[PDB]
Amino acid sequence: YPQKNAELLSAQYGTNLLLLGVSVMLALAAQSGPVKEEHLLSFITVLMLVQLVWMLCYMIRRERASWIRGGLTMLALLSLIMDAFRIGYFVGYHAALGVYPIVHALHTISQVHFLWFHIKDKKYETFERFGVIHAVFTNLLLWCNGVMSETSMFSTSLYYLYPFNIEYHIFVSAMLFVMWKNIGRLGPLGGLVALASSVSVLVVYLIHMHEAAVSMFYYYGVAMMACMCVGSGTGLLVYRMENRPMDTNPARTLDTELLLASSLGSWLMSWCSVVASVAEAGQKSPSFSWTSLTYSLLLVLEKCIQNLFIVESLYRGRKRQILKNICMFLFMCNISLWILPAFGCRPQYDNPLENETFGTSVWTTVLNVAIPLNLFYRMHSVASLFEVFRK
Amino acid sequence: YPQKNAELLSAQYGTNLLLLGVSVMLALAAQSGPVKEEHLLSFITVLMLVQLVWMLCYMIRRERASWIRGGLTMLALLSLIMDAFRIGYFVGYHAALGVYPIVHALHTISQVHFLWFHIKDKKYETFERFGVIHAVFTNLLLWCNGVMSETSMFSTSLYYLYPFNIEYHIFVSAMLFVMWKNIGRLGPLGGLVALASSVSVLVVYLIHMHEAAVSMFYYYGVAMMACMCVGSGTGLLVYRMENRPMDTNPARTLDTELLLASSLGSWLMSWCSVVASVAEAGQKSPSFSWTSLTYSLLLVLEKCIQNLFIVESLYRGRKRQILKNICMFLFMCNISLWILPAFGCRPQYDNPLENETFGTSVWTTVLNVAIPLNLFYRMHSVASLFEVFRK
Ligand SMILES: CC(C)CCC[C@@H](C)[C@H]1CC[C@H]2[C@@H]3CC=C4C[C@@H](OC(=O)CCC(=O)O)CC[C@]4(C)[C@H]3CC[C@]12C
Ligand SMILES: CC(C)CCC[C@@H](C)[C@H]1CC[C@H]2[C@@H]3CC=C4C[C@@H](OC(=O)CCC(=O)O)CC[C@]4(C)[C@H]3CC[C@]12C
Ligand SMILES: CC(C)CCC[C@@H](C)[C@H]1CC[C@H]2[C@@H]3CC=C4C[C@@H](OC(=O)CCC(=O)O)CC[C@]4(C)[C@H]3CC[C@]12C
Ligand SMILES: CC(C)CCC[C@@H](C)[C@H]1CC[C@H]2[C@@H]3CC=C4C[C@@H](OC(=O)CCC(=O)O)CC[C@]4(C)[C@H]3CC[C@]12C
Ligand SMILES: CC(C)CCC[C@@H](C)[C@H]1CC[C@H]2[C@@H]3CC=C4C[C@@H](O)CC[C@]4(C)[C@H]3CC[C@]12C
Ligand SMILES: CC(C)CCC[C@@H](C)[C@H]1CC[C@H]2[C@@H]3CC=C4C[C@@H](O)CC[C@]4(C)[C@H]3CC[C@]12C
Ligand SMILES: CC(C)CCC[C@@H](C)[C@H]1CC[C@H]2[C@@H]3CC=C4C[C@@H](O)CC[C@]4(C)[C@H]3CC[C@]12C
Ligand SMILES: CC(C)CCC[C@@H](C)[C@H]1CC[C@H]2[C@@H]3CC=C4C[C@@H](O)CC[C@]4(C)[C@H]3CC[C@]12C
Ligand SMILES: CC(C)CCC[C@@H](C)[C@H]1CC[C@H]2[C@@H]3CC=C4C[C@@H](O)CC[C@]4(C)[C@H]3CC[C@]12C
Ligand SMILES: CC(C)CCC[C@@H](C)[C@H]1CC[C@H]2[C@@H]3CC=C4C[C@@H](O)CC[C@]4(C)[C@H]3CC[C@]12C
Ligand SMILES: C=C(C)COc1ccccc1NC(=O)c1[nH]cnc1C
Ligand SMILES: C=C(C)COc1ccccc1NC(=O)c1[nH]cnc1C
Ligand SMILES: C=C(C)COc1ccccc1NC(=O)c1[nH]cnc1C
Ligand SMILES: C=C(C)COc1ccccc1NC(=O)c1[nH]cnc1C
Repeated sequence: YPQKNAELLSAQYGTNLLLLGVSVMLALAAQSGPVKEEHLLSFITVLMLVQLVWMLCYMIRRERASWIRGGLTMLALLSLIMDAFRIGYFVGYHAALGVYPIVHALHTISQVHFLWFHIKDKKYETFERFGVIHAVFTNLLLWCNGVMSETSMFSTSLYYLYPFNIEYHIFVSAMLFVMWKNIGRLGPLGGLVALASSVSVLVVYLIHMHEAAVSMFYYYGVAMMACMCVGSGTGLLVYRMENRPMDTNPARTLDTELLLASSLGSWLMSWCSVVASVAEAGQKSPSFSWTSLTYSLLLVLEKCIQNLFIVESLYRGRKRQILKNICMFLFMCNISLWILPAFGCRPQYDNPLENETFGTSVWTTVLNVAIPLNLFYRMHSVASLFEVFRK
Repeated sequence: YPQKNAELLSAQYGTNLLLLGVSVMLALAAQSGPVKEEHLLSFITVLMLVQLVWMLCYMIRRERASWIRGGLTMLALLSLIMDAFRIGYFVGYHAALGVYPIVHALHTISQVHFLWFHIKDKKYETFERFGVIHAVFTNLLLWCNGVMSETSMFSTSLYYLYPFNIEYHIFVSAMLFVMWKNIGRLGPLGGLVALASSVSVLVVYLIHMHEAAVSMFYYYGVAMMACMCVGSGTGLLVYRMENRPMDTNPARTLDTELLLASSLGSWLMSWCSVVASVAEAGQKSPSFSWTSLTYSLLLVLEKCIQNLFIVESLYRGRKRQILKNICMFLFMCNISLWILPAFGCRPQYDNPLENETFGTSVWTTVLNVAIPLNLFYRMHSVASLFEVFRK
């Protein structure tokens, strides 16, 4: 069977799968069509079952860097803890919402065991193509279901565990698509101050009275992003002074594309905040404050300059010390900016300004898309910054 | 200035431009936010003005195949006729809706004159990068505005001219993105029967009483897509019999990717129709008919087999006659299937089944995304089929 024929048919089957899923979600979004949620959950359950059957055959036939695998395993284990909580709820409160968690837990176990023990190889190329493309778009549809459906201890625990589930499904979908295309072919002192201020702000918030806490969160974010922009810009300036060939790797290219694709969520969130801020300021209202406009423009500019710095640092006496201290300072700053959203410091959802401009559903869906991508971006940047720091 | 630095900053600026536009459209979609339509029209007017300023500088500094250019010129001239109609309306019925049509007409004139007389070149690479990426995302935002806002003779003419405007903006955006990435680097008898039946069905419909006309449209489409699937499949079978190396071009790759990206609209439309059909059939209702389910599954399968055939025909005595007659038959069938939507035979919008399942706004937006892409697909396939027919 010709290779191109399969590279094309696999892609068409996968795209049709995604568009059928999107069609069912559109029928659901209406809320007056016959299509109800349990039909979507059943569709995705069938799409997870087929993938389990495929991976089972694959493991039957197969018998006859670490940063991305450890990240996938830890996000899959958080997703599994969430599923265990959902199975416990179902058992206590007893149809499709009981059978979904169990096929989801089996799907995550099989998918971790597959990603870990996968071997690149040759006779079975159509099988691998159609199965990886099924896995990619089943994980995308699961990401979409999570983003659309999240709009005693069973309510307090999901709040903390949903971002990692959504981030797990988009991440594994990205890695599986990357695997499809290739078938058949002083700085420490500042860093510590950053970590301490982060953990403090988080404890303060989660103990909380509350408006002062969110104000403290925004002031922290603004100061942190300003000093980060300064660090990355000084790194770029030291690069521009020391004119070097700036030439030469698939891994480096994947890293660049992931680093720039993980920022779409935060950029959308920042531009929604800026649009709401200027719209409300047009009314000549007392509500307009410059700590949300500044914090959003600094979000945009900080992740732009950081992306530029990391990419220029990967494709490339006092300059060596200056780059070491800049890389360590940004390492610790990105850790400090990852700990806040991860540990429940997500105060954006209750913002009354973007809830009144965009509506509660649109704002919470934008945040559900953005905050998981933000966590991924921050920790991918931490990995890239350590890799730069070692060179 | 390093090249990568610019390839990256251009992409980040363009992505931020797109996300700011999407944020303004989200603020508009709510319908209760301060953001009203004239603010979007003004944003896009600024984004067209900046592009005109860029192209003016570019033409100042520059002094010191044909299928895709003729297609762009003819779709730009239809868009210009639409803009002339809008300027005439404004003049008769007299703020932002008057200044938008005129900057849009200037933008289309400048953009045609730019695409025609563009030269690949070297000192000014950052300028070209930032300007082509501005053009790509300004054309995308114009596509989005058209798709979202279309949801005496000034009402009858836009109905016929809007699909070509939307198709023009997505097409020119695609070509400009393709231009960005490369900076600094018997069958005739059946075919005639097809053409005659098309023109007949169209005249019948536009003269119309009406339910029989839409039924005739669906029966025509079903028979035509069945015989097309048979033709493409027989071509693929003749290929599979004659085992050939099936090896070896940038143009061929662009053609394949455009041919498969133009089908997303039709596939989404077909899967929405299938989801609505099975949802209504679940109620055990008398409305369920198999001429909409069949016509949708045939849409999906026909464009899959056609894509496969064209791609296998580009990357590659009675077999030669059989392939000539198959290519000519599909040439004329795709012309017959392009003439119906182009000349006003668009009966999908008034479908009560997908209007009740998905809602009128979601269905009309899905059709506004799909029917322009469908026209592009059909005529791109006609071009590819003639190119195959000559070899
Ligand atoms: C591989 C690439 C495309 C990245 C993955 C992203 C997609 C999976 C996204 C892109 C656009 C998304 C769609 C865009 C908007 C909608 C409409 C939304 O419903 C409404 O807006 C309801 C409208 C109403 O209020 O009536 C439901 C989700 C859906 C289908 C989204 C589902 C997920 C999609 C396909
Ligand atoms: C994952 C990477 C590769 C791409 C991310 C691109 C995002 C900018 C896209 C993808 C999904 C999109 C969302 C898909 C669906 C929705 C829900 C939609 O609102 C509803 O569905 C509510 C309807 C109602 O309340 O009646 C508003 C737009 C939004 C947030 C979309 C905004 C644009 C998003 C976030
Ligand atoms: C370069 C690639 C991404 C192709 C180009 C496609 C994008 C320009 C599309 C993909 C998803 C689209 C968005 C997905 C859904 C929405 C939500 C829609 O508003 C609602 O659904 C309102 C929700 C409600 O009812 O409350 C307005 C358009 C918007 C922002 C879309 C704008 C155009 C987007 C960004
Ligand atoms: C152009 C190529 C490269 C990609 C095409 C992908 C499409 C499948 C995406 C892009 C734009 C998306 C649309 C963007 C916005 C909308 C409008 C949205 O409905 C509303 O905004 C209505 C809100 C209301 O009525 O309150 C429903 C989903 C839909 C049609 C989205 C469905 C998925 C679409 C067609
Ligand atoms: C080892 C790696 C993967 C980290 C694991 C973190 C685990 C231990 C975390 C993640 C989410 C957490 C839960 C989130 C919230 C609640 C609800 C509260 O009323 C009791 C504690 C409980 C139930 C937490 C227990 C600890 C928990 C399960
Ligand atoms: C609604 C969302 C999806 C809008 C954004 C879609 C498009 C414009 C985005 C999505 C991801 C983006 C890519 C992500 C990363 C890279 C690698 C970088 O070295 C050059 C730019 C490039 C190649 C980007 C180009 C623009 C891009 C393709
Ligand atoms: C691997 C990483 C990402 C795991 C992160 C797990 C985080 C979210 C977990 C670890 C310990 C957890 C806390 C443990 C106990 C409590 C006390 C309880 O009364 C409220 C929830 C709260 C405050 C939990 C919140 C979530 C928490 C901070
Ligand atoms: C030369 C190429 C680009 C094709 C051009 C086609 C032109 C001539 C077509 C496209 C749309 C057409 C218009 C669409 C509908 C109407 C409204 C009707 O009440 C009078 C005729 C009028 C005003 C048409 C005149 C002819 C028209 C302008
Ligand atoms: C809502 C819409 C955008 C969903 C679809 C998005 C993704 C999955 C689609 C959009 C366009 C698609 C590409 C279009 C064309 C080609 C060239 C072909 O030789 C291999 C598949 C490939 C490379 C497709 C892969 C899947 C793809 C990237
Ligand atoms: C280059 C190609 C795509 C141009 C296509 C232009 C098409 C849409 C134009 C050409 C001539 C036009 C027709 C000319 C005259 C009339 C009679 C009028 O009472 C109703 C509109 C109607 C029936 C027009 C409909 C649109 C039309 C068919
Ligand atoms: C030991 C570890 C790296 C795990 O730390 C985590 C804990 C929870 C969630 C995610 C991650 N890690 C990541 O996401 C990561 N690391 C590098 N690249 C990515 C994408
Ligand atoms: C991190 C993300 C937002 C994931 O985005 C995706 C979503 C669905 C499918 C694929 C991808 N990512 C990619 O394909 C990619 N990223 C880098 N290099 C490639 C080839
Ligand atoms: C002489 C012509 C080709 C023009 O015919 C048209 C008329 C109206 C609208 C579009 C087109 N042509 C196309 O769209 C085309 N041709 C090849 N590739 C594409 C994308
Ligand atoms: C025909 C379309 C649906 C256009 O889709 C787009 C929309 C916005 C920007 C770019 C593209 N198309 C591409 O980038 C493309 N198509 C083929 N090869 C490339 C490199």
